[PDB]
Amino acid sequence: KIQDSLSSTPSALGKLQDVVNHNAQALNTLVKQLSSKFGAISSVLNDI
Amino acid sequence: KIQDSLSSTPSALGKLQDVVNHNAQALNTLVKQLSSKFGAISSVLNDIFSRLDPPEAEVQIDRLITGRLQSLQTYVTQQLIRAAEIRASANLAATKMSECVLGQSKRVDFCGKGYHLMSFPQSAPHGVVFLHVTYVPAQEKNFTTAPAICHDGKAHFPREGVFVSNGTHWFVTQRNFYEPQIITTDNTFVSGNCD
Amino acid sequence: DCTMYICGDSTECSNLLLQYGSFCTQLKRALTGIAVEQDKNTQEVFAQVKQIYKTPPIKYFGGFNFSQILPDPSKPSKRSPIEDLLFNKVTLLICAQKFKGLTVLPPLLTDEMIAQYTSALLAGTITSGWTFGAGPALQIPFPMQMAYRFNGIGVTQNVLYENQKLIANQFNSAIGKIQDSLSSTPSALGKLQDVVNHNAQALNTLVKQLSSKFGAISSVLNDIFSRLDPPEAEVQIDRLITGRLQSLQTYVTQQLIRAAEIRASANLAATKMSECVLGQSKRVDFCGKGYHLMSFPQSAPHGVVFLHVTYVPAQEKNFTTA
Amino acid sequence: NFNGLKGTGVLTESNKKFLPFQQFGRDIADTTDAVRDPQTLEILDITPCSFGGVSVITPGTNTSNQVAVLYQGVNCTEVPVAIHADQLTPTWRVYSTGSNVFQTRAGCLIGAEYVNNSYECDIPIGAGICASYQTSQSIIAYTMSLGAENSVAYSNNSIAIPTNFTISVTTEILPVSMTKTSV
Ligand SMILES: *[C@@H]1O[C@H](CO)[C@@H](O)[C@H](O)[C@H]1NC(C)=O
Ligand SMILES: *[C@@H]1O[C@H](CO)[C@@H](O)[C@H](O)[C@H]1NC(C)=O
Ligand SMILES: *[C@@H]1O[C@H](CO)[C@@H](O)[C@H](O)[C@H]1NC(C)=O
Ligand SMILES: *[C@@H]1O[C@H](CO)[C@@H](O)[C@H](O)[C@H]1NC(C)=O
Ligand SMILES: *[C@@H]1O[C@H](CO)[C@@H](O)[C@H](O)[C@H]1NC(C)=O
Ligand SMILES: *[C@@H]1O[C@H](CO)[C@@H](O)[C@H](O)[C@H]1NC(C)=O
Ligand SMILES: *[C@@H]1O[C@H](CO)[C@@H](O)[C@H](O)[C@H]1NC(C)=O
Repeated sequence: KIQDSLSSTPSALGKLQDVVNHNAQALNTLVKQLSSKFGAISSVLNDI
Repeated sequence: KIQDSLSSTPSALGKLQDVVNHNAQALNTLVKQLSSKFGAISSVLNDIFSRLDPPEAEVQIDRLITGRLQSLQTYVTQQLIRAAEIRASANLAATKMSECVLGQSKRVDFCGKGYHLMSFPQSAPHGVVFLHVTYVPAQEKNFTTAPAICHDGKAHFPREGVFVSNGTHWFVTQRNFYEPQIITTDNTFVSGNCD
Repeated sequence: DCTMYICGDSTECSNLLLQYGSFCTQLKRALTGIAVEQDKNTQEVFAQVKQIYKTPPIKYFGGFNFSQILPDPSKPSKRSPIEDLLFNKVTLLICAQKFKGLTVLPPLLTDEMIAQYTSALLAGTITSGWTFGAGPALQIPFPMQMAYRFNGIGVTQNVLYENQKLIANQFNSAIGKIQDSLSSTPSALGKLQDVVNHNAQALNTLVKQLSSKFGAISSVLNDIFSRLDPPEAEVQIDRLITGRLQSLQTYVTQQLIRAAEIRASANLAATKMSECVLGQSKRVDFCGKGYHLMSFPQSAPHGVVFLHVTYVPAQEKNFTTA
Repeated sequence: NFNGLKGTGVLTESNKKFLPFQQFGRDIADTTDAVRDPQTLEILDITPCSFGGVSVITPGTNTSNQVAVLYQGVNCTEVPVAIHADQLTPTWRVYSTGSNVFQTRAGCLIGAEYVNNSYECDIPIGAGICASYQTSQSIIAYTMSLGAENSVAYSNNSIAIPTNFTISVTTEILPVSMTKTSV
């Protein structure tokens, strides 16, 4: 009964899905924080 | 005796009291940086916009909004340290109530001082308090001991306990309570000669 | 210190630093909490008993040898030779370069009474057995106190007495290989030598940020006060103030994470001394590899060393079963 | 002010030797510790003194109002020399010549006498010395009492077996949760 217990519902293996997602949108927000001006003229360095 | 003990001194409930004072004094410190100057001209927001240049005012409010956010950023970091400390004890509390309460634990000095018998949980604000019913020995006497015995040219070792002599006649008793019995083959097992 | 580290011998920072609010009172409170947590850890790891027991005058222990672990009366310090080998390998004159407010507070328990606590635990675990941690101390001879450690393993006690002499020299020589194995490799105290290095690296590199420019024109305060006027010197020094307080906050945050690590290690060490010394733990691979009999604690600089007297079967033989 | 350098330390004599062109000394941690006098080419030495924490060893407010000021790490053959106006940022200039001092490893404490008994510790201080409140009421300092030296009558034939028992109820307290906060 174990294979039908884990294969049917997708909530059986959430304890690793949230682990591999905690280091997924952390990287995405780290990329997205370059777009912030931080009280400057522009978010890119070459044009200024 | 516990109801007199828990109210005689304030140190009995000091651990849960310290828990609620850290979360109270964190917010008491937190509001006090709202009135902090942070090197600006004022703490009230509308005083910056009253006379300054609006491009210069946005620079002035940038160094103030970062100072207010850094006080909040420090606060979230301080709660994350404290949330990991309580989780180290909550997993210990779940370990205690699944071993001391729902069974008898043979761990020495874990579910109470000395030998442990059972426990009782009680509900307290922001935590839990136990009543670890233990079992601790009392007054004792000392005797003369031999590690073995031999009667028919053959060594005999105890089935349980230890041989104890009171001075004239030997006895075998339990290891944690004085209960002497006469030496019998039901109380011993044989292994080799006695040389 | 708040003002001494950032703007030492600078009175004109005093109105400039105190206007930030109650920022470094939190820093001092956090470091005071770490300082009292170190003393709490040292109190709850070692002091499991309140009666300081004493070793007997004669040192015969049923044919065994414990000369290396008991304190030597010939030395002026009441320590053992194992602490003599352990103290020389741990290295650090390094406190004289800390004139910028970083004052290393001494521990409450000095280095001599910790050795007295370890001597008391040793005198308990040789002469009393496990009963001194669970009420009044009951003295027991050692050739019978070992005979109730096989009985919690799975072998009956008919193999200790009749093989007494053969188990004596097999143990004593097992002490001797500990004497040179600590000096055989430098990694033997690698669990401790890094830790004193962790405060060696962090305290040194805390100094070099105030030597850095941090985006300003000079790392010292007098010359920028001299050649440039105070009506536009706050816009030059706010960078230095913010960078120095941010570096101090980062150092204190790393100190909090390291102290949480030391706390998690210290609770484990207290559990180990609570059941691998004051009894006989049945958990496999907790008090050494294989079956566990007993253990001996030994003091160490900013740590502890356990000697687990384990048990390993050998020379298997084939048989046919039913 | 030697050749454009700023500092407020003492000027003593050191045994270190400079090169004829190497003028300014330094250390590992980037501190100024040695200069050369232009007029005379002898070797100098720079170190500052002194700083340290100040603690108030006090009992409860309703008990009394007397104090015991501690000085962390500072050798107190120096603080009675430093009794001067505009030199002591603490206000009590007359407290440096007060009661009988006792010297510890962490620095001597001023305002408390010493006793040589074996008492339990109430207010820990450090390095095996701590204070309490005792009776003629004054703050004292003493040595740690680690308990009575209980003996062991160990032999090669002696067992000790209890004949009675007392069931006790010991209470321990553990936190579980924390006040939830949203911002
Ligand atoms: C029992 O112990 C006491 C002290 O603990 C000692 O004086 C006495 O001689 C002991 N009794 C025997 C029979 O050894
Ligand atoms: C030992 O116990 C036995 C049985 O109670 C008794 O007959 C004997 O007199 C006792 N001897 C001593 C020395 O107490
Ligand atoms: C214990 O061993 C040391 C050397 O390892 C030896 O000098 C000493 O005599 C021994 N003691 C006993 C009681 O055998
Ligand atoms: C037991 O016998 C098998 C087959 O003869 C052999 O492979 C194995 O090594 C033997 N075990 C031992 C411990 O000698
Ligand atoms: C400075 O003048 C004094 C007095 O003549 C002299 O003794 C000293 O050597 C001079 N030092 C230098 C470096 O010229
Ligand atoms: C203070 O200096 C004297 C000078 O010899 C020394 O003997 C004493 O040990 C020093 N005390 C401290 C606490 O440094
Ligand atoms: C054990 O202690 C209790 C508590 O006072 C007492 O009433 C009882 O008589 C004692 N029993 C023995 C056998 O000493």
